[PDB]
Amino acid sequence: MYNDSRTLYMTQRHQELLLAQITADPNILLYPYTYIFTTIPTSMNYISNTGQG
Amino acid sequence: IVYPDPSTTLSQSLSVAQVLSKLTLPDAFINMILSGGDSVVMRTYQTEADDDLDEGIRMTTYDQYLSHIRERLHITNVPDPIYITGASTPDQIAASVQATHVAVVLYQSGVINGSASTYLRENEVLVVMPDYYDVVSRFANANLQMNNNRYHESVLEIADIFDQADFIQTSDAVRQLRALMPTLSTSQIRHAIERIAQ
Amino acid sequence: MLQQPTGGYTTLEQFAFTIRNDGTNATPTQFLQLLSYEATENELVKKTIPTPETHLPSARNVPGNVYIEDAITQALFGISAQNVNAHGYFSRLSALALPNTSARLGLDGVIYNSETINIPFYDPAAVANFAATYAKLGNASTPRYRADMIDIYAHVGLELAGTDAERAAGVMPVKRAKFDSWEGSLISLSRDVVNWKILAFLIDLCSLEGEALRAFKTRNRDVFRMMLFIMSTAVAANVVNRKVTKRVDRVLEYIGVNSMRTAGRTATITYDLSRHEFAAKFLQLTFTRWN
Amino acid sequence: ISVARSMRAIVNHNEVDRPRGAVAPSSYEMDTGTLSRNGDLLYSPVA
Amino acid sequence: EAFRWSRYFLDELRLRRLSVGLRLITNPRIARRFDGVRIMYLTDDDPDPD
Amino acid sequence: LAGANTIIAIMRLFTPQGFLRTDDLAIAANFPRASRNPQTYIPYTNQRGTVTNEFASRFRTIVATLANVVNERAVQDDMQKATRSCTKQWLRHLETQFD
Repeated sequence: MYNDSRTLYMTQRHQELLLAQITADPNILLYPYTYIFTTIPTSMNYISNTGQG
Repeated sequence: IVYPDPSTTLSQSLSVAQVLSKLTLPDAFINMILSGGDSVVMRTYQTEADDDLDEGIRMTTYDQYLSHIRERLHITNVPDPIYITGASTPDQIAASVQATHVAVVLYQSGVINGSASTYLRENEVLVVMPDYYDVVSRFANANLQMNNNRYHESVLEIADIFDQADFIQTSDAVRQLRALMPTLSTSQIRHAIERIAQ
Repeated sequence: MLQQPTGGYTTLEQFAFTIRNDGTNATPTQFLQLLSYEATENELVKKTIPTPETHLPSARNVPGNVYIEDAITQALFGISAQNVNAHGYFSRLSALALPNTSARLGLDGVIYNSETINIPFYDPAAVANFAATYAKLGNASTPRYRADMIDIYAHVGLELAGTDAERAAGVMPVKRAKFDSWEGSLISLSRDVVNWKILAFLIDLCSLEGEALRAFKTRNRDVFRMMLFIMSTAVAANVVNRKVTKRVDRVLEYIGVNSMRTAGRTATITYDLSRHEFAAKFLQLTFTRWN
Repeated sequence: ISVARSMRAIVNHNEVDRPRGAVAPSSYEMDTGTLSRNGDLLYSPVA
Repeated sequence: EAFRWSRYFLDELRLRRLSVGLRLITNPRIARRFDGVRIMYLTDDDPDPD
Repeated sequence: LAGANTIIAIMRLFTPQGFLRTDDLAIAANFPRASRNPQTYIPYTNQRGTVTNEFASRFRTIVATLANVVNERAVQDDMQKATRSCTKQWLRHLETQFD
């Protein structure tokens, strides 16, 4: 994405929300160049707080 | 209200612009037939049972590399060449040269294996060494011609390694042309872009 | 007054597309074997291609006769610098699209108003379908009509450099293609592929039927992968040539991904802004017919 | 030496045909090829 | 765009004329200077070409 | 050096040039030498390439790294900022005269 930096990277279910609304109303403009990726994936959890004490 | 004519100011521009082009015209031409390539003094180590005057195990200093190869490798935007280091794979040199466009690799620390050492012979990838006191402490070998007690030292070219369709004039017909002149200085080439004026 | 036996004008020795290289003259098939490529990890995925618009431009009344064929090639693979061409007599084509017209399309690449004496021309019936598809190329620079000069190129790279193992899935890894060269190279193939008689090909695509279309696409999927390669180096970002010991390679930066300005400058063929709209209008129109 | 030598000795011999070392014009100094649209100067088909 | 390469500061059209001129300067018939001359005594004459 | 690589750097711009040679045209003709072995410095070789001249390029490297020492010295009161800029018109002019 560093070398590319021109397409917005939606994440499967993130892309479907546009598909659910594009059929709800035809004739509406969206960014044409799109990439869909499922591989995130998963890992460790971490922990923190920014409070006092 | 008076409105000035466009023709009188438009004529001044095309005149000052035409003078500039024919001004530096002869200057840029000699700097094109030349600029083909030069210098970079490297030595090729003749390995094996002395069955060659040119083997392929060549190397230069980190000093010579800092004033000839480094500047040009920044005009053409490339990732710098990877370090051999030691225990490196005989394809890591290949993996680097792919995106580098020019055969070159940096330094040697812990003596490399005789699998990567062979690779450097055919591809002509030159290894820049920070030191020059001794070299065969950093190669594992079958023991032939290695013992530092000579290597036929000559000169390289910027005309060979580093070819770009533009900026380095690479036509061998003119490489043949360039290999004839009686070794120009800075004053010889200056009077050359001077006689061509009048 | 040549005719086609449903073999098509391409099943003929009258006009055949051959590149010259290697000290002798060779067919496109022999050339492409030299193009070897790797991967650089930016996934170039196949999008959908939007259908063209039916409206045909009007061939504004014109006396004399223009070389309709000339411009088709003189824009796509034109080597010598071509200036703005968004304007021009580029749609006289549509004057062949109507049923009974007298205007005929000769061999060599001209469009006569009236068939004249001693001039061999394509068959008046099969040149009709070629027009009802390509005369549509007249409006190539009309705003609200022009194609998109980005996504089609994804389609292009999956063609000349896509191993079938990939196209059957619709996705492939961006490639960097390098073959072995000689002197002029890239510029030499252009001065060469220009004079090819492109009309002798395109006519066949819109006529020949399923029997002789499956067989046509099999013998000519290479004449297409030739005028598609040159058309591609007019886009690639770099042309830097790697060096072996005595050998020279013409690494091409990123085939199939479209930038906006030529890597060639001096080394290869070059496009212009007015031509970027044109190549997208051709590449889009032709793919639906082919694929 | 003598590389720029198109042809030689333009006289016919006393009794025999060809006067020894006699060169005939090259078959290319006498060929007009039509120009291409992009290309400029090319020879004849030969076949 | 223009600040990418220099083109040796030469013109675009004038750079293409260089390509055709670089063929004239290397033709086998124009190179008329010769190197090396072997000295030997064999006094016997026919004029010849070479 | 331990904690001043910044100084042990420019403290290398005094490095000797060329090669040392064992003069033979004196020992072969039996000229009296007060040293056991006849030796000398050269002291800067000659031209090796076509248009390189490494001796001129070595000086160019000195000018390059010696410029940063001047183009870093954080000064105050302005009058040195006046001479801090007009010194490169002497620092670069001199290197062109050298070539």
